[PDB]
Amino acid sequence: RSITLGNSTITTQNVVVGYGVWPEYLDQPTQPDVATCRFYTLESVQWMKNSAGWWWKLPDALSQMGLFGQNMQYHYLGRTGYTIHVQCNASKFHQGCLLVVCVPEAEMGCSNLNNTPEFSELSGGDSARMFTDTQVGESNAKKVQTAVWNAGMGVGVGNLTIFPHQWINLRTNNSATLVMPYINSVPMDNMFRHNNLTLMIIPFVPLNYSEGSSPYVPITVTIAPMCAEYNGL
Amino acid sequence: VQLQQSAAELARPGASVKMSCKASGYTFTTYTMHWVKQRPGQGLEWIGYINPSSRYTEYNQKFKDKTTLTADKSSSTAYMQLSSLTFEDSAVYYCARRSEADRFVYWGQGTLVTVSA
Amino acid sequence: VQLQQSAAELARPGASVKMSCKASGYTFTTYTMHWVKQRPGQGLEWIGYINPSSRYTEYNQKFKDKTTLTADKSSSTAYMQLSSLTFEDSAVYYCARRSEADRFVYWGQGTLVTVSA
Amino acid sequence: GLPVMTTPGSTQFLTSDDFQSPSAMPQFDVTPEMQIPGRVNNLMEIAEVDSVVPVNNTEDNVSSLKAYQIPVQSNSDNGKQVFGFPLQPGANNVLNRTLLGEILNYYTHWSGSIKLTFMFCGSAMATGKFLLAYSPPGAGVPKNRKDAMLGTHVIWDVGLQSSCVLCVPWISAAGYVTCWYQTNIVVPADVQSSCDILCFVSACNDFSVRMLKDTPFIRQDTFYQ
Amino acid sequence: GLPVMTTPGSTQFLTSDDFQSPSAMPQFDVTPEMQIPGRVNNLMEIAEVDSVVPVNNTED
Amino acid sequence: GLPVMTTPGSTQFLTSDDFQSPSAMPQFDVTPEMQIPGRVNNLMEIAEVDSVVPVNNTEDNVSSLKAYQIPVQSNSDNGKQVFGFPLQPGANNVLNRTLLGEILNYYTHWSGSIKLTFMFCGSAMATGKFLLAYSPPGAGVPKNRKDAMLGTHVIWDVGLQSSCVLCVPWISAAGYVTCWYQTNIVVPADVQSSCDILCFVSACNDFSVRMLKDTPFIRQDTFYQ
Amino acid sequence: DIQMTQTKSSLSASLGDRVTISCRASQDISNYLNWYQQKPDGSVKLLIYYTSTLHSGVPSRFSGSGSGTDYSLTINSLEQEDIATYFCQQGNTFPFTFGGGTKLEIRR
Amino acid sequence: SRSESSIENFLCRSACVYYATYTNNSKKGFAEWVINTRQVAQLRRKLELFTYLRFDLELTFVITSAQQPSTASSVDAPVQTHQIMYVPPGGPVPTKVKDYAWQTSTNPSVFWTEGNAPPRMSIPFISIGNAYSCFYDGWTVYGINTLNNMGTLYMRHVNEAGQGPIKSTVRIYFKPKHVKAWVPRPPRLCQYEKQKNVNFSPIGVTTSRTDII
Amino acid sequence: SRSESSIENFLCRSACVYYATYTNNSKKGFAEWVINTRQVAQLRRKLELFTYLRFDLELTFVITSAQQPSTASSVDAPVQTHQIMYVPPGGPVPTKVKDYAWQTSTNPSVFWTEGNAPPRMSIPFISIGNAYSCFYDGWTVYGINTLNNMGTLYMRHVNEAGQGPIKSTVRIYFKPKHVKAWVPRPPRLCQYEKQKNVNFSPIGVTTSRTDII
Repeated sequence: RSITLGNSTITTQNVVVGYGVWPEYLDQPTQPDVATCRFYTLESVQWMKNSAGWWWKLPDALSQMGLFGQNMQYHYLGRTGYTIHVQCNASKFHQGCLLVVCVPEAEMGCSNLNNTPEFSELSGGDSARMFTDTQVGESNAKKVQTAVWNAGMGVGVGNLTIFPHQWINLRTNNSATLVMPYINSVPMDNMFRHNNLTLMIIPFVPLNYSEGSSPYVPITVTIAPMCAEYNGL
Repeated sequence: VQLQQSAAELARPGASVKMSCKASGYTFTTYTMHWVKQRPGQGLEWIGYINPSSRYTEYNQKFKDKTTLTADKSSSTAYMQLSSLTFEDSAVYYCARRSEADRFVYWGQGTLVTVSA
Repeated sequence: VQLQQSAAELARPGASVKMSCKASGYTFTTYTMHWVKQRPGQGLEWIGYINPSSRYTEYNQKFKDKTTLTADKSSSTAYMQLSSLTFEDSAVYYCARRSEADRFVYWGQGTLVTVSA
Repeated sequence: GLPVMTTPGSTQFLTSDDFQSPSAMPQFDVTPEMQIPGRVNNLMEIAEVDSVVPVNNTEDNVSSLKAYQIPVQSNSDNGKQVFGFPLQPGANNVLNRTLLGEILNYYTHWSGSIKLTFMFCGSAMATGKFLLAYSPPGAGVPKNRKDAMLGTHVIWDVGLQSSCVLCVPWISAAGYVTCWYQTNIVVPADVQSSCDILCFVSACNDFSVRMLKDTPFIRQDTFYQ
Repeated sequence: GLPVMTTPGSTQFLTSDDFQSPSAMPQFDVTPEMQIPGRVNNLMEIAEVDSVVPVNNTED
Repeated sequence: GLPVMTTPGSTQFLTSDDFQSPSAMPQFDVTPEMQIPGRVNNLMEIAEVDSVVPVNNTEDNVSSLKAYQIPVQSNSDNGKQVFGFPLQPGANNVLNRTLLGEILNYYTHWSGSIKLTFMFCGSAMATGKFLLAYSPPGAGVPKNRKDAMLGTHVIWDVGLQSSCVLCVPWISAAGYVTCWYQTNIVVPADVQSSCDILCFVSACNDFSVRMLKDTPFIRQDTFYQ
Repeated sequence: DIQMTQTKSSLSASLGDRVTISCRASQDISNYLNWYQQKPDGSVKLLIYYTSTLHSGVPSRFSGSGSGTDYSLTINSLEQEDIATYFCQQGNTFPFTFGGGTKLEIRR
Repeated sequence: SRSESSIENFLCRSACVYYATYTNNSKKGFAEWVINTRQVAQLRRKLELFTYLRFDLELTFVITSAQQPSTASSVDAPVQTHQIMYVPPGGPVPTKVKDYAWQTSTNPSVFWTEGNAPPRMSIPFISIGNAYSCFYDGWTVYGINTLNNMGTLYMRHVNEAGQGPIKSTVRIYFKPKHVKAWVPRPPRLCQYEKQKNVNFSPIGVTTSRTDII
Repeated sequence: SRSESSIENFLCRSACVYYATYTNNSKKGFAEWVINTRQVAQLRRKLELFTYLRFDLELTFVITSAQQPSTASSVDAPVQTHQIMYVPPGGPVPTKVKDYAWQTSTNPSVFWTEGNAPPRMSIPFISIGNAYSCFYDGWTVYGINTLNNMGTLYMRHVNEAGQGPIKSTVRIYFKPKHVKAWVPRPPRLCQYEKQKNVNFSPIGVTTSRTDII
């Protein structure tokens, strides 16, 4: 409890780790260690009754996150691992169930069958793009098809449990933790033209409450980079 | 492996016509079914389609206020209703099955709708 | 992969004509560009060439005192200026691209220059 | 030279042979390998992970996330069925599109067992009981709570634990996995009484698959271009 | 390459030969055997059991 | 005889095979070898020798020996650029026709570093200073002497040594090798003030070349005869 | 939209010769073109589902070509059964637009 | 029954992936196919269970012919020889049948006459990376990744023919070898629409029924 | 990635170096090619990086045919057999198709019928010196050096044909083997003009630009 990293300190109280492997280190590249490893906390989203989902593309959320995000423009290459803490704080009078998946190389699908979605629809900086419970019509030129039962990938949304995941059940559980290694085909990549991870949160059983309780539940995502190293001079 | 439509009809201007396009030979709730209108003077004109697995329809802007494409899973048919007929609404209507995102592989035989008094 | 010349012109005897031969499809400053004159009564006659990478020109002795072959690297063209026209200077002018030291592989379409009053 | 003799089946192309072949690009010196996390050696370890089952198809929930949620409400009748689904394979049953059920469609004969995990996604103040009966092949679907009790069953108390596992063989009547109200749902004040139940499926032991074929779920008329 | 020489009787199909042959379905992993009672190794042990003789044919 | 069986790909001519072949002239007894000086075992040792770079192309010096000479004159401004050239490969840059840059054009992907040696070919009585900045990929070309100072740079005093080396990676913005006046050129009387600077290039470490192809620098329409 | 212009709308030739029907777009449609054939009794079917590849079951007397805006069809040996009406349809933008018809007829 | 579900027993199967015809005298007939597995729907669904693959390649070409109708007067032709040129990624590419890009020394080709065994050839793992990436969330145009580009194949006759037109059709068979697979992935549910991208139209989760009981 | 730049990985590639046709009944049709690498510009630039080379030689011939238009009446011909005669340097040379210089016992030849594998043959390092000299500053006529002369190849039909003219075309593929190279040399900048000598026309040093800054 009450772990710290640099000048940031969170407190916790089981951890599912990657594919059984731990994040480890690799011209001659050197590493940043003091300037980077701290808990970057994205702002909280509100889980209402008519919610559908959220997703964050992972090396895009920390693009404007300060002294890690200023390292993005000075460096052309690099490899990174992550550790994600997701916690929603409801009472013992609310009910629901979330699924917290982390998808490597999650290509999204456009709404028009001939184009490909524009950059402002794939990911916003530290803002959650949110799923929809309808179809996006084909008259939209460059928009991501956000049918939540296909998860934007053309697949069955129940079979998303093959990735590393954790079920947040409000009856029994309170938070989630995910340790994700560096998964890529090349050892160092372009970091402006590649989002090699995607964190989704999908409410399978929707929120319900009685009249008098709070009409929302906030979900707080905390990302901590591990094994951050770059190719440079 | 083929589609079947209804027969040709007749109606007064101001009334409503409803066609059908019964599909057989495949899983009906996989592929989207379309509707194309052939006026005898010009080429074909697109109307719209219906995703049968979700009943989501999307019409061309030239025919938005009139047509209503429905479908039913039991008899594996698909309909189209034309409201507020005018003298320009006398044409031949086909139903297609769009596959591979642009290619209309299977077509119907077409029903002739005429407006008269 | 082809060459383009200017259009046919007209001038008084005593004045000056300047043609062009715009090349496209390759590195212009590698191969030397030539100029051949076809009087309608006889065969072809050689005029000269210009090495574009150094602007070094070398004329046949029959046309030395008149023609001036220039070139420019920007628009990738090549010119020829005919001074002191006479009645014998009415012919068709081609531009070639000598390659493999004797073989004129690519030719132009030819411009007709006439002298009159 | 050396005397040889060509047998029948010599200059033929059997599409499933294992012969040597001359390399098109020798002297190329390909890129050496790399430790990438998550290597797969067999298809059965993709089958042995959980996946949510759409038990609530019901003709209008299939284009929604409501296909997975089994509804629970505090009724007034004494004993009533919650759900029930057979285990007849192929004939559009609910275990078909899952993560295990689409790997078994690449094979002609298979045999093994099934882990069926349930999860009560309701309030933390609620209390109830359920039956989880499994009818073996030969016995009919039980038409009452009482004769469903006399078979193989697990009494699932919700207030004690929130997950109950029922292992069951599956092979290529064939079975039923019905579930019954034992008691009602008792809830305090200012707590909602309409809760949900999810259902996961997996493979418990190793299966036995033979005679690989092609799946019926994907087809094609024209080339994708 | 290696010098070979084809003898007569090379590309022929003699119906009573014993040559190798490529398998149509490899990687199939056939069903292993089983103890079934009553295996036969030779045709003479079918002959060495008794059988009733029709000595009284007599056309009807 | 011996029973053999011909696999597919038998009577074909793949142009990149390594098979035996019968000799046309046996019993010839060829001439034995000889120690000749200067044997080559690899193409990279041709790359690792120096070569003069034409940094002063300038549209009229290419047909001259003036393409190699970088002019230096004692100006009046406080800080001014002498030269500058990018490291973007292929797109008609200055390192293309050199002794290293025409061996790397026979290969599709390559990576390594570059030795850039300069030489002040001026008078022995002259004194000056220069900057030698290297902008890494991502940072722009520096528009001033001051922000070119804050990057990686070498202050080159001419009167102390007449050669300064600046090692730099090169791979297939991409970089700039700009150079700046630090001080003016101080010269005695009866000595000319217009001097020159040459520039050599080499490969420092061993490169890594893969996927050999053909060069674009030589082409043909008709056979040479 | 994109207005596909089949400018002729009436061809005429004999049997055995080479006929070309042309479809001209309004902008670049990037090789997404389809060629359909409507028989006079009403039955419509797909012939060519790109610029140049045939549908399965359609004989090899048909061929297509084109790039950018201008596109073309070719029937090298005209037969009796090929007397029908022809359309072109792009599959690039929304909504789908069809070209005008083109009726064939025997010349003399 | 234990080894039937392994990776090599799943993916090392031969499959027809392309089929094209070409005539000799037309000055438009010569074949062309870029090597990718995204054309046929039954091979694409097996390779898209995994994110990163790494395999050798092995191709076999079944070439036949036909006698297109000539004019008259005693067509008798000798055997035909075909050329199958492989262009490595980043090589010259022909624009006509008669071209200097056929004769280049770094594009390996096979020659084969009619009446023999079909011409197999094998290509190793050719990529700068360490695995072919079936799914690439990023830009190079969205989701393309030119790093897994395996090359291009071109085919033509080499015999000049005078009396009779001959068209020939070639079917290419495709077989992975020594397969390694990483990072499994759920199987596709919707139908495939295009080749390059992963676009779709939304579909139901499963086949429906009337009641939950 | 370390061995791709070696000498054997650089030069041991196959390359088409000659292409000619010949008819049978013409009494002018028979092929002829002197073995040298100075005809094609892409092979010549690789061998001219070094002054002295020493390699084995290996040739392969792709011969096809065609049926030239005859008069009438049921052309049916048997298979054709070709002869490929190699003349060592300092040997007799044919002047017609029917000649006594074909039948000489010291000119090794290969025979080959249509419909088989193409006829490879291999020639060792044949020279009186110790290396082939790509550049020779001197006289024997300037810069010729008859000491590196590898021989000549001649090709003809052996079948006498009566009813139909047949023309045949042969492409020769050229492959060095076990290459040794001495005394490296800068690569050529100007274009090649002639075959025998090293003559040129002067060209700029590089592609130009607008400013030095």
